[PDB]
Amino acid sequence: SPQRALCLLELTLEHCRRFCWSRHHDKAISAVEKAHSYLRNTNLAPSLQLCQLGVKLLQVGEEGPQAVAKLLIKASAVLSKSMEAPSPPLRALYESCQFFLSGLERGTKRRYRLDAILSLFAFLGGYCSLLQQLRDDGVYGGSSKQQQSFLQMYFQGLHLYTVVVYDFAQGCQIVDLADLTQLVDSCKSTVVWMLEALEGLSGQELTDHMGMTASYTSNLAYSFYSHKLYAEACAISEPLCQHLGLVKPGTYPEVPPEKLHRCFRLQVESLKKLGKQAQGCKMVILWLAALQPCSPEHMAEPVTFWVRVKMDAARAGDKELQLKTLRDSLSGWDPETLALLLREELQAYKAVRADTGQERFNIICDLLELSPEETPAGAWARATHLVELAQVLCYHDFTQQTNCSALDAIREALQLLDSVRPEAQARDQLLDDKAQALLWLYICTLEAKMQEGIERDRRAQFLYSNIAFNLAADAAQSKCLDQALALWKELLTKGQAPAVRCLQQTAASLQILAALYQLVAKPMQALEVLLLLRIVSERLKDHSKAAGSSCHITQLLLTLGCPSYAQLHLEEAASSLKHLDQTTDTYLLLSLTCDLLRSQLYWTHQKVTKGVSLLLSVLRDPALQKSSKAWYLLRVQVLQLVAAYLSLPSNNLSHSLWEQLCAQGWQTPEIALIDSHKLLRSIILLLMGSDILSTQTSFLDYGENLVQKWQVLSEVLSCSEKLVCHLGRLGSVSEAKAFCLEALKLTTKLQIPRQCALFLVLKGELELARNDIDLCQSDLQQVLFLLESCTEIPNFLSHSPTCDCSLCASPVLTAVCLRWVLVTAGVRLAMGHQAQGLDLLQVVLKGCPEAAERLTQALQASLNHKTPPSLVPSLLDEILAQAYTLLALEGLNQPSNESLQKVLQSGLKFVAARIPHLEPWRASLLLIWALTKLGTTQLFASSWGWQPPGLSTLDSICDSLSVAFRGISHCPPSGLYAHLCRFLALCLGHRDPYATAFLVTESVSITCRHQLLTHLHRQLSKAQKHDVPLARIQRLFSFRALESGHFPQPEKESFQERLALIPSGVTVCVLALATLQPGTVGNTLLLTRLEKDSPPVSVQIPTGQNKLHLRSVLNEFDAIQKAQKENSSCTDKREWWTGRLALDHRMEVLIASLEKSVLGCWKGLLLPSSEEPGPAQEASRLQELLQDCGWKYPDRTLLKIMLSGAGALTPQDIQALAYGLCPTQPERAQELLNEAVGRLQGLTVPSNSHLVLVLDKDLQKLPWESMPSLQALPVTRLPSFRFLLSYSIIKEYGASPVLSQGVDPRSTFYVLNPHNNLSSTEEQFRANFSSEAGWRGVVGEVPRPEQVQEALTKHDLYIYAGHGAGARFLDGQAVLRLSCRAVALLFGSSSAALAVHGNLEGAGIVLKYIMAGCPLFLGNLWDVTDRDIDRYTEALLQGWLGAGPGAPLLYYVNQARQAPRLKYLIGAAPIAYGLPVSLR
Amino acid sequence: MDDREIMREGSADDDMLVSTTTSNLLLESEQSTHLEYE
Ligand SMILES: [Zn+2]
Repeated sequence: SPQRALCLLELTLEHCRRFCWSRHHDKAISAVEKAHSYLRNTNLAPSLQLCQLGVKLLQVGEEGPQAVAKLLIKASAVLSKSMEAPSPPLRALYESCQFFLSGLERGTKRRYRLDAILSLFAFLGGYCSLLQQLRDDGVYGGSSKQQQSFLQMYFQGLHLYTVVVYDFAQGCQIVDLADLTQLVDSCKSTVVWMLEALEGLSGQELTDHMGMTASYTSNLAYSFYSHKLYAEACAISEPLCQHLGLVKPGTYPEVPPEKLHRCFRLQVESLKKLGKQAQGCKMVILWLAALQPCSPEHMAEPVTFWVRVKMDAARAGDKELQLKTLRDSLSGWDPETLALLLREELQAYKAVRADTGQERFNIICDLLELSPEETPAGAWARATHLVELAQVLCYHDFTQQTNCSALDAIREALQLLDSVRPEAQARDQLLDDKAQALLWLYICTLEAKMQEGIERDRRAQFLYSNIAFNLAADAAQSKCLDQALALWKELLTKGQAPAVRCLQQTAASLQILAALYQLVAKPMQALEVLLLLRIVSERLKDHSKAAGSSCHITQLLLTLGCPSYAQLHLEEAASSLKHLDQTTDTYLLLSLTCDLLRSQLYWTHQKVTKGVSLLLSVLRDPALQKSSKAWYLLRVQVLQLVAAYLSLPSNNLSHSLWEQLCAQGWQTPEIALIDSHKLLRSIILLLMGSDILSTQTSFLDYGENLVQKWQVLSEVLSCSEKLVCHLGRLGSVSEAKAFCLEALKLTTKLQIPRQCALFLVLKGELELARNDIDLCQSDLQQVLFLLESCTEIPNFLSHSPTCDCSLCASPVLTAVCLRWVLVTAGVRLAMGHQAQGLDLLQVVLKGCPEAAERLTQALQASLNHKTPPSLVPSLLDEILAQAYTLLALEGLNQPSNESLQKVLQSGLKFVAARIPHLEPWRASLLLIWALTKLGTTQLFASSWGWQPPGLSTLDSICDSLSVAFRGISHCPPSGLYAHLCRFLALCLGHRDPYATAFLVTESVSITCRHQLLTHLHRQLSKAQKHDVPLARIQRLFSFRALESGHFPQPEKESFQERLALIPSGVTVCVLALATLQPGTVGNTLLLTRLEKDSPPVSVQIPTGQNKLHLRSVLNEFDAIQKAQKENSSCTDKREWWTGRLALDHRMEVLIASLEKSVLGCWKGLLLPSSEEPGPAQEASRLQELLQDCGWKYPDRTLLKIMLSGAGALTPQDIQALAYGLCPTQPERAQELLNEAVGRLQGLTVPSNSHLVLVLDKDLQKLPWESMPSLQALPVTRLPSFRFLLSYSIIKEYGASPVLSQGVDPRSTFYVLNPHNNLSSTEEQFRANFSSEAGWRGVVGEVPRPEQVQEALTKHDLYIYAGHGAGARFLDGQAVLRLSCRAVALLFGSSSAALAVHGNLEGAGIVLKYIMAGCPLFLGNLWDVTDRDIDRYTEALLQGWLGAGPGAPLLYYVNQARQAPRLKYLIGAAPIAYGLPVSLR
Repeated sequence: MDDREIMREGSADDDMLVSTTTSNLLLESEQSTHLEYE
């Protein structure tokens, strides 16, 4: 019937509805069979039967794919048969809808095979054909609702296809190959049909349809993109975007920007990766065209894509694609829109971490041609583009192409900006633009100044340049930064968010400005800039930048000396880290930086154990070694913190943690500081080139480098300051001077007057340490000129305590002023002007607390905290401590002032409040307190057995000195350590023989110990980059290789360990001068005899009582040297020789005076001990009888040593010994001693015995070896007893061939008459030298440094017979870097002499030779004349080389002293350094 | 009655740190480079 089919369809629909719950459609399937009987042929009926089978399957829900495939195949066949026939009934559509609903229920299974997908595709194609036929019918168009519903069903069908294809893609492994590879063809088909359908729809319907269609196409592309079949993913996605873009702008008004963004994003990504860039860029153009009628923030992403494809095309060698810009492709767009797109391309290009100079230059050129100048907005835009051009020409050379310098471009931009009258809305953008222009004006002027400095150095290859700083530029140039800061403060401090285009640029410019402020030594303005950066980062929600800014604030605050504010900002930094992805390098870097800052805070807050744990965790972290410049800077800061922890005394940390920290590779702070400087220099080489630091690449300005360049310059200046101060405090004035000079060169290159002044003041202090008043005063006057130049008897000491001037508002300038006053006071005190020096020191004392208060107020004003800093910042405390130390020493000079006496207690209280940060000054003040308590026989007499013929004061003095010693012993200053050690040795006496011997030994050559430790670190690092003996030597010379305990137990154990390593046959005698006033020369001689298997013997000889005292001997030696210099001026030969003979007689009397009136009977302590058993038995018997005579500290070893030289003990010596040791019954002791000597007559002195002389910086000058008793003994000098142990260690491993095998006489290199000045010397030695077998050398020419290096490293003997020691051919540093194998016979004036400048330890090239491992070094103590030294050289060479194999060099050194006519002026000059050496 | 002998000169101290060898630090590595939705 007409409606029978409709009734059957409705019954089947109700049946399917029941089957959804009750499966009642089985009886209805029977009814459908009955209908097919009634209606024999009906396509709708067959479709209903197939849908009933599908409904049974959906009741099963999920089953074998075969059943679903069969049902879908039957449905497809029925649909094809129905559609092919002319029967487009709506009943077929109803049956198809029922089947689709059943499949949707089956869609909950979400399981379909490729065949199932294809069958669903065929069914959907048939349904789409039926729907198109229905839409063609006028019924669909007649009712808008009908067409809308038809469309709804049509898109619902392909939506199900989407869901199926999308799920199919997810549920697929890598094995799935052709599956999606084919599904993609039908995917293209669906996209084509969907696009075809969109035709005609208008209004809200159109907007929705493009939206949905874009949604599913994006879904399929997402999955297809994932499958890595980009080609397939493109094929599908092309036509949709082609339609979306080539339509007239505005046809699609409401289609969401991000929805289009997805489809285009997938294609461009696929287009980019597939390796064809061209139509990828064209797709970006089409992407921009599609979104052309919209806001630019969406266009931002398309722009980034353009740059990526173009950057990759430039990388891939393509240059044609590199050239094309958006102007060449987007012709027609309103200039405004085009200009905004060009601004976005420039910003995306700035984001790139590569070289993009011309790319940005091209964009700036197009932008400048595009903007009309005559209009005001055009002038403002031209100003901005000129700022961009200023940057590009500021770091690239395109001047020929543009015919304008960066300075001219930026000045024209500034002129254009200052004429802008802005709207009320665009006032903030003008503020930002002007700030950028001012900042880049400063940057370009600074770059021009740097290039001028580089060319100036390259031409004239510098105290004149220091005063050659133009002030006009200093004030005017710095004003640019102050004005930029004012503008940014105005922009950002307001509550409303800034209305600027790029707040990211504002943040980057703020980072650059902060870096510049820290370089120009203006740190408080850097703090302000960093606070603004945190406001910008919080607006941008960039937690990385907020955390970094807070970390920088914490670092700067700790540098300024405020721990509490730094703690607040450290917790602020920690909070921002929580908002960050933990797998990012940024997160790791900022977390490690935060841990470093907590470690530093714990160090400042005396929580040393926790801080050490944190620092160790940071050091052991594998991520610290990542190869990035930020990681390198973090390592620099880590090294500075390691130096900070190594400066703490031993009691602050347990032994285990000390070993754990030292095991990381650095034992002393200076080592860590030197490594930080080296790392900083390497970073500078990476960022820029060597030109900034040396004299002889391209700088990649990708934003990061910009800020890092200035940061590294600031950090290297700060590290240099730390290094100079630390080395100068130690006593290593030469290395400190070298670092100061390098830093001054850098600061003059950059034209920074504040840092120049700082390093000039440091240099002045260093020169004062050397007693060079002239050059110190020159440096100080330069400082005064620079201070008067920056400020707009000096005027800065007249300023009010609450002053707001340039000097008073800047902590750096205040520190420089106070340091200058300190150095001027020192100069005045060294010139004998006591009163003015004391007044200047009082000025420093008053000034430091006022400066601290001013900085406290300024910090609170900058940071806007309510509570004031808990304690005043601690940065001027070192200046105050040094002032206190100097005033206490001056009070030592004047014991009757009654105010300087109170100054000692004031200083002790001040320094005891700040334990352990001012420990060296505490030690100095404690030593001065001990000296005050001391101020004749003196209290030391009770502790010493020989007097020359707690509760007690001595106990309190010893306790104070022990506290000071443990305060400095880990990294001791040379002079203070020597004073403390010798004073403690005097106090301890024979109450602790081993502690006394340890203290005397520890007091000689400390600077050489520091230098050897640094050299060992360098050698270990060199070996590791490219060691067991080196580790042993480092442990031997270490300061921290001690067990835990109370003084002096661990030190005594370490000493006894060192005593066990003494070689047999070697006698070590340490002669030291006990000084009871710093800066003076004592008249007490400390002698220690160290032997193997013998207890150490120590004796004090007070020489102040005798008319011939030690100070007299030194003065006479210096007078003889001065007269020798004066006598050479004489032109009369006879008078010349008369003066020379008188000088020789004076020298002879001086040596006799040494032996007779300085040592006396104790001369035997230097002589060898017999192996015969007589002296031991004599001493054993004598010990008890002498204990009965009144010997307070009976020593069997001392008696045995003195009795071993009984053959020469005169009755005068015996009387002195007896009357000194036994003062109650002296004559009985004398009788016993005389009898003992009588029974000990006829002793043989041991033959194979050697003496090592360790002398003080003052006693080393004297010719000890030429004493009458030592003329028949083998004597050498060593810097220290640890050097003897190091020689033994080296000898065990066979690293000293000459000390192990001997000297090969045929391996010799000579340098004779190098300057062609000494003709008599050459004629005498030329033939003899040239005639020798295997002898090679340079005559008449200057040797090349390689020649001398090969002489020292490859030969066994090196003979220098010219002027001086040849420090010009090979300087000491070059000798240090070599391994010294040869025996250095340097016959020249003052070759083995050590230059004592002030209270500094002796310096000379002999020390470098010995630390390089020289077996023996022969040289002259003073200046000699050519002919007599020629006689000595000839005699020595003939005797040693003619003696035969196995001949000791020292024997013929001693024998050759008789050769010169002037026996005691020329023959006493040569001395030997090292160990005895023989021939092979 | 002998002639005058020339005094040998003891010259002298630059102590320049130099050591510019450096370890040629490794340049920042490429360290170069969302697409997840229904
Ligand atoms: Zn002032």
